[PDB]
Amino acid sequence: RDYKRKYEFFRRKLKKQNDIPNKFEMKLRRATVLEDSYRRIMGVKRADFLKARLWIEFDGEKGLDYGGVAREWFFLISKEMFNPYYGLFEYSATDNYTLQINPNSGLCNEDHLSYFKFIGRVAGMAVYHGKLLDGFFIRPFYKMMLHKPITLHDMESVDSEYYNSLRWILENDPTELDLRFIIDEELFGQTHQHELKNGGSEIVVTNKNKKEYIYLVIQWRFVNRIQKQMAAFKEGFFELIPQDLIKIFDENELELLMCGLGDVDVNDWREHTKYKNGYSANHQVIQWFWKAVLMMDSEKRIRLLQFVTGTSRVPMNGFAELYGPQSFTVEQWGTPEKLPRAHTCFNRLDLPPYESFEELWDKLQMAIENTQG
Amino acid sequence: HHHHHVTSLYKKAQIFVKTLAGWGITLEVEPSDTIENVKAKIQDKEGIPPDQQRLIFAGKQLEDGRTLSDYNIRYDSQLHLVGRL
Repeated sequence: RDYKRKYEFFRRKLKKQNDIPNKFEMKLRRATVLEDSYRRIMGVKRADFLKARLWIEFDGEKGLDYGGVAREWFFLISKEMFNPYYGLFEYSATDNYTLQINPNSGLCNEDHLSYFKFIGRVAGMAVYHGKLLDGFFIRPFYKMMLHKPITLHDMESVDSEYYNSLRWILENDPTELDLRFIIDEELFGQTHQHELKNGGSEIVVTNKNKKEYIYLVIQWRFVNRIQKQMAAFKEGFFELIPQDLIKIFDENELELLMCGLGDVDVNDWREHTKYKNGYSANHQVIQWFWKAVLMMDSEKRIRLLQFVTGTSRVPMNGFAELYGPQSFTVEQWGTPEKLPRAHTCFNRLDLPPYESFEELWDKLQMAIENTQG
Repeated sequence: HHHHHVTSLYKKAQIFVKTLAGWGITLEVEPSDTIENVKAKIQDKEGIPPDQQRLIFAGKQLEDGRTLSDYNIRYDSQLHLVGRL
């Protein structure tokens, strides 16, 4: 709600560069986006160069829509940067789709850290150019970006059964379990113990020292073994975004500031849509409307979303989470000679009852192009 | 993919290799093989270039000159695949 005033102020505070070329050129191959994007971007000693309008061209393709090609790049690179295959990132657990910095990333790749900085730069780029990365990260990540403490609570959303194991210890006598100040870890088939403090293998966990046990296990689960990587990331990110400017957002907002989906799911959109003045899900005009939305590309879909809601922010989770609280609505207004109009105030599209699918497609597309002016 | 499977049916004629992603392919080979050509076997099954791989058995990063027997790998020896950078 205040995010609108915040994001406005944020962008207003984001200074334009006056000493830098008109476009940032990128000449990439889809087959090797990571390599190609990495070399180019980590070549640039001045971060400011990356604030130029992104001019990206894949596999020789000439003269495509600049802001639409960016959209693709941010998606494809995000797909590659965050692929756990590489061991920079990894899934929070098995049967989890969220992501976290892999502590053993340096074992995987010796130059992990410059790749982390790179990802930070690419993430800060996304922000700077009002675009988004395609990533489900754990709240801890966003906390660590604000230098905010990690807690036992934070483990629940990540791993409930493991959180419960620690919660149990908080509320019950651990003497039963003959534990030590060690955590065992498996990496590349081998297993390893890790002492949580000096000589932790010799230290029994008891009622007198369990609150210390819990604390230390959290730092080890989330903070201690990813400082170098997260630092690198933060360095790259803040090369493009001032840290003072990021300070006004919290951990929830900061996921909405930089993460989100690069296409609006249509089933989700259709699921959370209301109709007024004769229209209805199985009405002919509504059938044609969704046919259009379905047969758009992501770029046309996002331009439509902006036309009607006034934003391009795809949250993840739901269209239910769309704030009073107002969901998407489609009302009958006017005649076929009138183009359709929107009310970002009410998240409402006023759609005349058209003769055909193609009429609706054209009249709507023009109305959107009329707001591009 | 489909091709890898179909080609095997006509061969005149089991180990596992896991990734940090969750999935892990299973290859068929004889321990005479080096590291270099096994990367190709992965090129075939999943479409990953031989350059773009690191192979690790017993938590030790594997060498091109040596063979599978030289790195004491056996039937159902779990291997580990992580991308090069």
